[PDB]
Amino acid sequence: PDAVFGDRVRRFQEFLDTFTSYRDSVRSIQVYNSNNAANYNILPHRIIISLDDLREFDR
Amino acid sequence: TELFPPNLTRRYFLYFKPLSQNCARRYRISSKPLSVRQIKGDFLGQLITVRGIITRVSDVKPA
Repeated sequence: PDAVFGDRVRRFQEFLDTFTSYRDSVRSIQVYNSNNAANYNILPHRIIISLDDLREFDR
Repeated sequence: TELFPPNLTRRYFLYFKPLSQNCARRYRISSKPLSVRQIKGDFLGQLITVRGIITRVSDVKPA
């Protein structure tokens, strides 16, 4: 692939700032689900990407 | 010459039985009486008990 993969990789460095505010969110939702499952004696994998973090600076 | 497949001479079966007593509160779940409603997930290929009301009883046929 180099043409069909290049703007993937250039995005692969681009959108990592578009989850500066979600890279906390995506791990905080599982660390207790990993915790409570080890001490029982639950949420799906939802990563809401807003428009705002992908329209202010990528066209 | 053909040996017996192991299914020929059994004349017996197997069974299983889980637990929901204070041994679950001793130290550690797989036998909470879940309903039918929440069951479609990773609970496919496991051992789960479910309560209910039995309807549509067929007969006994030789398999």
